[PDB]
Amino acid sequence: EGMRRPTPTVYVGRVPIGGAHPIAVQSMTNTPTRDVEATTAQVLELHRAGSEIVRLTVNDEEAAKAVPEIKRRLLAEGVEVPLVGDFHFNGHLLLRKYPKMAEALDKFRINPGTLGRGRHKDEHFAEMIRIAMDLGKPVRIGANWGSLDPALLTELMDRNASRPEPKSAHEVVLEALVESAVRAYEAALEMGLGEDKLVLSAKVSKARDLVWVYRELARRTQAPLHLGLTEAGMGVKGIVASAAALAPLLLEGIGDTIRVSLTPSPKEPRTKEVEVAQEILQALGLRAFAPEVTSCPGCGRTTSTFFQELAEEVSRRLKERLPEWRARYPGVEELKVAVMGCVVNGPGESKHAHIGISLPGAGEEPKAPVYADGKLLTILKGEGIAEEFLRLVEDYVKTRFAPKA
Amino acid sequence: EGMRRPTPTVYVGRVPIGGAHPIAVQSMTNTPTRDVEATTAQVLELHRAGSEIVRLTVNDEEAAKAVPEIKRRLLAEGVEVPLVGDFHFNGHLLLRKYPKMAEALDKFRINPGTLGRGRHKDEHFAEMIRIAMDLGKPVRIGANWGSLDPALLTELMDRNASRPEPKSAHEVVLEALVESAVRAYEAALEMGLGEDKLVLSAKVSKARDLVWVYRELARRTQAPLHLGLTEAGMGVKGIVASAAALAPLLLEGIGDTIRVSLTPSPKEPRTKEVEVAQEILQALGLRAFAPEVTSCPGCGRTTSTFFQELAEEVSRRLKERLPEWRARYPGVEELKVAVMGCVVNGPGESKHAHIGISLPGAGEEPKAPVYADGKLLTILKGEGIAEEFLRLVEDYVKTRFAPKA
Ligand SMILES: C[C@@]1(CO)OP(=O)(O)OP(=O)(O)OC[C@H]1O
Ligand SMILES: C[C@@]1(CO)OP(=O)(O)OP(=O)(O)OC[C@H]1O
Ligand code: SF4
Ligand code: SF4
Ligand SMILES: [Cl-]
Ligand SMILES: [Cl-]
Ligand SMILES: [Cl-]
Ligand SMILES: [Cl-]
Ligand SMILES: [K+]
Ligand SMILES: [K+]
Repeated sequence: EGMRRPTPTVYVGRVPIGGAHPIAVQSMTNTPTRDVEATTAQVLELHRAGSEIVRLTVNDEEAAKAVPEIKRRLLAEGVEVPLVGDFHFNGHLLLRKYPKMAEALDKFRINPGTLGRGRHKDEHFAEMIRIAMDLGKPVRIGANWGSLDPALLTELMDRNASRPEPKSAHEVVLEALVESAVRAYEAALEMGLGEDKLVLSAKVSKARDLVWVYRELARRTQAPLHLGLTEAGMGVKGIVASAAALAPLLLEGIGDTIRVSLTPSPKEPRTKEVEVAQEILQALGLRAFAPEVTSCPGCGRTTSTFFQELAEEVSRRLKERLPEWRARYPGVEELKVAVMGCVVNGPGESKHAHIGISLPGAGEEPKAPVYADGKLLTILKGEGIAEEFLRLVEDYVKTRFAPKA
Repeated sequence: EGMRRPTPTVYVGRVPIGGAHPIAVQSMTNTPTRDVEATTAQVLELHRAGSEIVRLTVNDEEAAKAVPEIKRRLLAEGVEVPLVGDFHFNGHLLLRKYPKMAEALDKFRINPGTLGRGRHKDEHFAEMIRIAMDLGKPVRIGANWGSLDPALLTELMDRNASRPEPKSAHEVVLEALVESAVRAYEAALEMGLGEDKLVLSAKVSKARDLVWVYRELARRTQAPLHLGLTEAGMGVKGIVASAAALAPLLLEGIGDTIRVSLTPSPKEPRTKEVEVAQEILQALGLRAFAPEVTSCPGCGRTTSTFFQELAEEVSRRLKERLPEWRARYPGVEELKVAVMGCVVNGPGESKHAHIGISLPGAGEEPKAPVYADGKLLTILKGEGIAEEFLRLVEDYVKTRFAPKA
């Protein structure tokens, strides 16, 4: 905001993807697809966490047979989340053999590096595109440098070698990835697949490379782009790498749906990737999913236990109130609340939030000004400052986000 | 890498900051500075975690008296980490009254919005600059939009109003922040402070604004820049916002030292901010601090418990081996290890790492190829695949990062 790269709109089920539409969050299950109970449950969990589209692997016949049942069960729950089928090597076979699965999916993902080789590859690709066209389904053509077509790389390495100034092998691999996606995009369009039925991706695992790749894809094609840093890994590394890779592109207006490719720790839920995706988009002002807290790090000017506990309590309370607030108070997802440690940046940061509190740091009288809408609202003192503040936030929301219209 | 914005070199103690030098990680204590034992311990903890420079608040007389003792104790431990003193409102008084503190610090931080007002402000600023010059200390002039000089904003709001096409109030606040830093920079230089003694910052709490601000600062000044998203907040939000704000600038070559402004949860250590800072710089290929793991998210094609546990074990083992490895094997900090869930992207991603393993996913024979230096090394099978792989990684490191020269 802004400006978005303009693109045609591609509907993935009821969710529109493209330049005129909010950037969508999506995620992918990790249960065996043949396990209908486990996969249905996880799709629900991911959707409830904020995944607007959910992808599942459709890797073998047993998975393919399961898809119509999963979709049936989701619909029985009144949940219309679009499902993307992830196909590799035998997608043409499964789509051919299981038309009920083909119809149940809301989008097909093809990888131009896992279609086979030679004219087998061309025919496999054409069959899947033909099936999509016949059913009116959209397709993501998704290249990944982990599965890059070796024949194409060879072609480009030779082209490069003849150049007056040849590029490194690494630059050529990135070129080939882009070329793999662009050639398949152009082929699909030439076969009759609509511009309203084509999404592209070309993922790599390092941020700097990803920025290069998606700038090229954005320039060379008109399609909405599925953006993600592939194989981002574990823990803080996976979170940081993902945000670092996506933000430069998103700030330039590139990307129409995102997925965060975290490796879960055994103890953490699959939904973490959805939480990260939401935070990336909200950090950049591109979506508003829920209220957020701006808080200083705290330093020697404030008492650490009190301040850290206050900031945590405020974050926890906003999370708890949200289901009620969403129902009563349109627009509350945009709420910004500040919790600040001392007079140095307290009042100023608080006056930039919708409502904020500045605690007394060292050398200050034990009172805590509260600011709302850019000016002083009141001053709190004594015990229970946390609870008094949260009541003020509650009152603030009731008034600022009152419905009607 | 690249290209860095060129800047003169500013030494903060023994650490050089500037375009010719690696981007430094720093952090700030949150213990009361007057508490010598607590603050000395935390500086050590932050330095041991990777903080190359450490800042502490010097907020009152009791803090000021403590600084020489903290520095003495650090030196007794053989630890030469540079200390930055953070001054607000009374910095001129503390530096005047406690020359031993002024000498003990390796850098002074001034905030042009916490100097006072009117010609008092000018004189306070001049006194601190004069003290730095006399002691040969460098200075960070650090503006923060949480403490923006109201007189300057008023000046610019009037300038804006007279324009043919006035900007929003928000754009003007950002303009004023930049102007506050630039005017103080130019004043300091005019007083005789060397270009080798001046670092600048101008922090705001939203990523998109920060990118704007630092692009302006980079254009209008020649100083090395201390880059950070101020008041980033808690949890995943704080991590993501910080990475999203910094990466666009770092990829453009802007920024010579960084600090990540996380609010700690009560149960998490202050060192988390250092871990995040390291991951941002390493994600962008600007520093190498330690080996890292590239791993897929896992999906229905692989068994989740086995794969997630393997990837975790590998990450844990690299962390455990690092102290030994650093001593024996120069350059090992650059090691990239892949752990992949199935044949779709396993081999290709693994061939982009120094060494990687591709597990058997569904429909594959129960064996696991290992790749090193871009080609197949061997194939593992049976129980104990994790341990066999880690021995191969150990052997790989011994050979690829052998010393000598
Ligand atoms: C499932 C895979 C298969 O190509 O999907 P992509 O969209 O290429 O990338 P990502 O979302 O990182 O998931 C892992 C990949 O293996
Ligand atoms: C300590 C403060 C004081 O201005 O320092 P800055 O460098 O402005 O910003 P940050 O590093 O986010 O720390 C919090 C600020 O209050
Ligand atoms: S606002 Fe005050 S307490 Fe918070 S980090 Fe800044 S100086 Fe320290
Ligand atoms: S590499 Fe295989 S197991 Fe890992 S996410 Fe990709 S398809 Fe799934
Ligand atoms: Cl997805
Ligand atoms: Cl999981
Ligand atoms: Cl710092
Ligand atoms: Cl802490
Ligand atoms: K898990
Ligand atoms: K803590």
